[PDB]
Amino acid sequence: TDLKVTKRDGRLEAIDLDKIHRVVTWAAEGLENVSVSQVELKSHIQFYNGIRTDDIHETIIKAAADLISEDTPDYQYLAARLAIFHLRKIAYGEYEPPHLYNHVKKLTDAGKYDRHILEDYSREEFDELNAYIDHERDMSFSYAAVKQLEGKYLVQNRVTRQIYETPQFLYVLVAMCLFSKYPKEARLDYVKRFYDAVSTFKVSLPTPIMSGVRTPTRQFSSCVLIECDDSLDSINATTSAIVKYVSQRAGIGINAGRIRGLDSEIRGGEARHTGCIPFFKMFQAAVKSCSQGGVRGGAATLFYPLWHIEAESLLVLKNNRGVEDNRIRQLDYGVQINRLLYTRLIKGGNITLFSPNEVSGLYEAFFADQDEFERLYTKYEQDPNIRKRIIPAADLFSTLMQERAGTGRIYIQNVDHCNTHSPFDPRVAPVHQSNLCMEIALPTKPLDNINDPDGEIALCTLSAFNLGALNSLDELEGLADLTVRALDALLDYQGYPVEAARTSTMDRRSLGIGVINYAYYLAKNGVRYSDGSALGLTHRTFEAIQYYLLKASANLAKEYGACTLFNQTVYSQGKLPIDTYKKDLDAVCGEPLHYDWESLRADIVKYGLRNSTLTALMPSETSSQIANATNGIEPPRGLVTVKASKDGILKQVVPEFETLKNAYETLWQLPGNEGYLKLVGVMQKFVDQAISANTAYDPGKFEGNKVSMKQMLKDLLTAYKYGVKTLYYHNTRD
Amino acid sequence: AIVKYVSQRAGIGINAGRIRGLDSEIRGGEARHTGCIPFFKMFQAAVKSCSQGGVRGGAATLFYPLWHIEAESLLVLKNNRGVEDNRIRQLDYGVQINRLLYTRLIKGGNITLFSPNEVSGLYEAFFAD
Amino acid sequence: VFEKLIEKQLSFFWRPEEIDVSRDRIDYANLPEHEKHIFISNLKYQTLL
Amino acid sequence: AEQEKEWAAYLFKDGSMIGLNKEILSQYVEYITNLRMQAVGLPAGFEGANQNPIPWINAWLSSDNVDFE
Ligand SMILES: Nc1ncnc2c1ncn2[C@H]1C[C@H](O)[C@@H](COP(=O)(O)OP(=O)(O)OP(=O)(O)O)O1
Ligand SMILES: Nc1ncnc2c1ncn2[C@H]1C[C@H](O)[C@@H](COP(=O)(O)OP(=O)(O)OP(=O)(O)O)O1
Ligand SMILES: Nc1ccn([C@@H]2O[C@H](COP(=O)(O)OP(=O)(O)O)[C@@H](O)[C@H]2O)c(=O)n1
Ligand SMILES: [Mg+2]
Ligand SMILES: [Mg+2]
Repeated sequence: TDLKVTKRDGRLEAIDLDKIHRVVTWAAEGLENVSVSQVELKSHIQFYNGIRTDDIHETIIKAAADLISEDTPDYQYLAARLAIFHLRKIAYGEYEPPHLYNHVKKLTDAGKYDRHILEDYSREEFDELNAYIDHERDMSFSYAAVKQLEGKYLVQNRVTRQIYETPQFLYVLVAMCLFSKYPKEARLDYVKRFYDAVSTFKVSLPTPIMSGVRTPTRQFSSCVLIECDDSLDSINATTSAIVKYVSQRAGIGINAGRIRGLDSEIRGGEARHTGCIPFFKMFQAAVKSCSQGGVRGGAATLFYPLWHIEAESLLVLKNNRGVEDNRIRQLDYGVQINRLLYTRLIKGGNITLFSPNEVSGLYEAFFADQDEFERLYTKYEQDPNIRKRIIPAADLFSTLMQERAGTGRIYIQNVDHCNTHSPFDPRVAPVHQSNLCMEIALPTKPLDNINDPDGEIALCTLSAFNLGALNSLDELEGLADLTVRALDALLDYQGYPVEAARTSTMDRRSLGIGVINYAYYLAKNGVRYSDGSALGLTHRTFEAIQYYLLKASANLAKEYGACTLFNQTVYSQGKLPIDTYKKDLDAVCGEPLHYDWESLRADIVKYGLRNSTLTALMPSETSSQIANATNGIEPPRGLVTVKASKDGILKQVVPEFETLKNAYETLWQLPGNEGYLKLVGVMQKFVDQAISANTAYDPGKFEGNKVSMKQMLKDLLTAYKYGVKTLYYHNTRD
Repeated sequence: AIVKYVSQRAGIGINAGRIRGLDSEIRGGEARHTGCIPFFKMFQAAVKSCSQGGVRGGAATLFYPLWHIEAESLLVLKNNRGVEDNRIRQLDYGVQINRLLYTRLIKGGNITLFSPNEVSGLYEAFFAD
Repeated sequence: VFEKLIEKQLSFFWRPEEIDVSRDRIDYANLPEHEKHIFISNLKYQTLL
Repeated sequence: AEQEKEWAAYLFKDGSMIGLNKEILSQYVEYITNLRMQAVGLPAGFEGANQNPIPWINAWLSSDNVDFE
C-alpha cells in the first residue's frame, strides 16, 4: 500500500526499506564485534503506517542499549553515536552547526540565555575564537552520558523538551560566560585552556554549575546551612528561608536541636505541644515543595543532640512499621556525638538526657570545653529539682543502630573531629551542623527575621578534577592555576535571595572541590583494596595535590586583595595543614612528607589571603557520568553497572574494560570494610573539608544470614579510632 | 503569619484560591509541582501547632473557586477511604459559589474549569460584575 | 569415529507429516512481492541442490 | 566461492529487506568460506576472518550438535 512515514519535516516518505542500514553503518564505522544485523533486527519495532522517524530512532536506541553485557560491551559507543546524532537532528536537523554566532546571536533573544554575553564580547574576535571547536570530538561520549545529558543537564523547556543547545557549545559557552569581567587582552587566549581542560574530561563540573550557567536565574551554590534556636520568630524566619531558597538548586543542612523540651511554659500554657513531633512536620512539608530549579526534588537533613530530653523515642520517626502519629519518612535525620558518650557507654554509664532550654550553659558547652561541661553534667546528676530521663546506654545505642540498619538513611556527625581539623578557629565560631550530603561544615548564626542583617547563613561551591585521565601530575598546577581563578569569578557574579546570606558568603568566599574517578587510577597504578597495598600507595601523588592547590591559590590571589574574614581561620595563624591531624598512631600508613613547602605558608602569612575553604570530597553521583568515570570514591558494584531511575534501565561500563577485564574488584568481593576505612583515613592525611564515606555489608557472610550487632559496631568503633568523618547509607545487599 | 498568630487565641480564614494551576512555567521549570496538593500540606502543618493560648487546638479553613483548573479532583482530600497521596483531613475546606453556576447546572451547561493565572481579569471579575 | 557412531547418531528420525505447519498460508498473503520471490528462489535452490 | 557470491545477487537485485541485503550476506559467506576451508588443509583465501557478521544464527543451528582502648 502507501508505506509512508512522518519524516523529519512531516511529508510522506518512502518505505524505509533501504537507507536504514546507512545510519548504523555510520555508527559502527570503526568499532568491532558489533552485531549490526542483531541490533537492526532485535529492535522488535512495529511497522504500522503512521510512524515518525524520530520515534523510530527513539525506539531503536531504546532497544540498542538494552542488549548489552560483559560478553559484548562494545557498541555502547554505537548507542552514544546514535544518541548524539538524534540530538543534533532535534537541534537543527542537519549535521553542521553554525559558526558559534548564528546560534548564539539568533537564540540570545529566546530568553534561555542571559542578555549580557553578546554585550560583553566583540563580534570580530568571536569568529576568531570560533575556529577552535571542531565538533569531531563530540563523538567520544557513552550512552550513560548522553542519557542523563538529554534528561536534565542542558537548557531545554521542561514541559516541551524541545532542546535548544548542543553538548559541544556547552563547554565554550560556560567558559566564555565565566570570564566576562576581565581585561580584554588575554581572555581570548585564556579561555582556550579551560575549554581544552573541560573537553578532554580532565576537569569535571556539577549540575548546579552546568545546569544553571548562562541562565537568567543566577544561582550557583550547592549546599546551605541554617540553625534555629528557641523562638517563634526564628522558626517563622527559617521556614520562610527554606521555602524560598530550595526553589533554586539548593542543598539544606537544617538544624533544630535547640527548640524546647516538654517541661512547661513560664507565662502560662503548654510546654511545647508534644515537642518536636508537630514542629518537624512544618519543615518536612517545606522541603517537600517545587523542584530545586526544575531538575529533581530536594531533601533536607535535620539534626538534634542525643542528650535531648525528647530521647530517641522520636528517632523511630524514620521506621516503617508503626502508627501514623509520628512517622515522617521524608528527611535524613542526624544525631550529634562527642568523645565522651561512647566512653560513657564503654564504662556502662546510663546516660541521662535533659532539657536544653531548662539549663544554661550546656548546648554551647557541648561544643566548647570539657571541664565545665563535665562539671555541669555531673552537678545535674546531683541537682534533684530539675526533670530528666535516665536510661542505660546499651538500649539507646541498640535502638539507634537498629533504626539505622532498617531505614538505611540515618547519618551521624562527629563534632569532636569536626573542629580539631577544620581550618576555622574553634574558639569564636564553631560548627553546628552539616549539609544533606554530609561533606561540609561552616559556622552559622540564627536569625529573628529574614529582613534583618543580624543573622548569617553560609554556602559553598563545588568542582572536580579527574584522577586517571591524566599522564603526569606535574601539569596539574597549571590546571588548578586556571580553575580556581575561574571559580573566583563565580562568586562575585551570582545573586543571593536571602538578604543575610550575601554578607557571609562575600566575606568568607568558602570553596571546596574534589575528584570523580578513583578505581581507574588505582587499577592503572597496580594495587587492590583488599590486601592493603593502597594504604600508602596513594600518598605518592594524591598527597601532593592538597598541598599544591594552596600554591595555585596563593599565586592567583596574591594581588586580589584579602578575605574579609580571613582572620577567623586557624590557617591564618601560620601553620599549614601538613601535620595538624589527630591520627591514631600517625604511622599506620607511614611515608616521608613529600612536599613540605614552607615557602607557601611564608608567602601566605606575607600576603596570601585566599578563599576560606580549600577543597572537599563530594560523591558527584549525578555527575561523573559525562566522562564515564567511577561514581565517587566507592568502587563499582560490578564490572558493568546496571542502574535504574525514572527514565529507564541504563547499563554503564567502567573504562578500559578491554585491556583490564579482570583488574578491579567488586564491592561484593571485599568483605572487610577495614580496608575502606584505612583508605579514607589515608585520605584524611590531606583532606580539607570532609569526605562523604559509605559502608556496605553482605548477609551472605554471617552466621544465619542475619545482621550482627557487635561486628558492625566494631567497624564503627575502628572508624571512630582513625579516619573519623561523617556516616551514610548502611547499604545492605538483598 | 499563620505560625505566629495562631499561638494567641486566634481564628483563621485562610484563602489560597490564587496560587497556580498545572499549566507550565515561563522561565523554564515545572508548572506548580502537582499544584495545590503539596502546598496545602504546609498550611495544614502550620495550623497544627501549639495550642491557641493554652486552652484548645485551633483549626483553619481554606477556600478555592470552583472554576479552578484543579477541579474537585482535589476535593476528595477530606474523604476517608483512599491512598495517602492527598487525604489531609485536618482543615475545613471551602468552595465559592455565585448566582450563575447553579443556573448553568439547572440549564445543564457543562462547566469548564480553567487556570486562574493563565487568564487575566477573571478572579477579580468573579466578584465584580 | 565413523558410521559406527555417526550413522548410529542418526536417531533424530522424524516423520515430516508429524509436525503442524498451517500458519504458512495465513502468513504468506500479506507480504511484499520481492519477499515471496526470494523465498521461492531459495526454496527452489535448496530442492535442486 | 566467487560463483556463490555472484549468485547472491540475483535474489537481491529487486529490493531491500530487513536483516541483510548485500553486504551482510557477503561478509557472512566470506566468513563461512574462511572458517570452513581451514578444516581440511589449505591457505586462507580471505583475510580478516573477523567475528561472525551475524551471530544470532548460532542460537538455532544445532546447539546439541554431533574494649577499653
Ligand atoms: N527510508 C526511510 N524512510 C523513512 N524513514 C527513514 C528511512 N531511513 C531512515 N529513516 C529514519 C532514520 C532517519 O534518521 C529518519 C529521517 O532522517 P533523514 O536524514 O531525513 O533521512 P534521509 O537521510 O533519508 O533524508 P536526507 O537524505 O534528506 O537527509 O527516519
Ligand atoms: N503558643 C505557644 N505556647 C507554648 N509554647 C509555644 C508556643 N508557640 C511556640 N512555643 C514553643 C516554641 C518557642 O520557642 C517556645 C516559647 O519561647 P518564645 O518563642 O520565646 O515565647 P515566650 O517568650 O513567650 O516563651 P518563653 O519565655 O519560654 O521563651 O515554646
Ligand atoms: N537530590 C540531590 C542530591 C544531591 N544534592 C547535593 O549535591 C551534592 C551531591 O550530589 P552530586 O554532587 O552527585 O550532584 P551532581 O554534581 O552529580 O549533579 C551534595 O552537596 C548534595 O547536597 C542535591 O542538592 N540534591
Ligand atoms: Mg539524512
Ligand atoms: Mg521567650
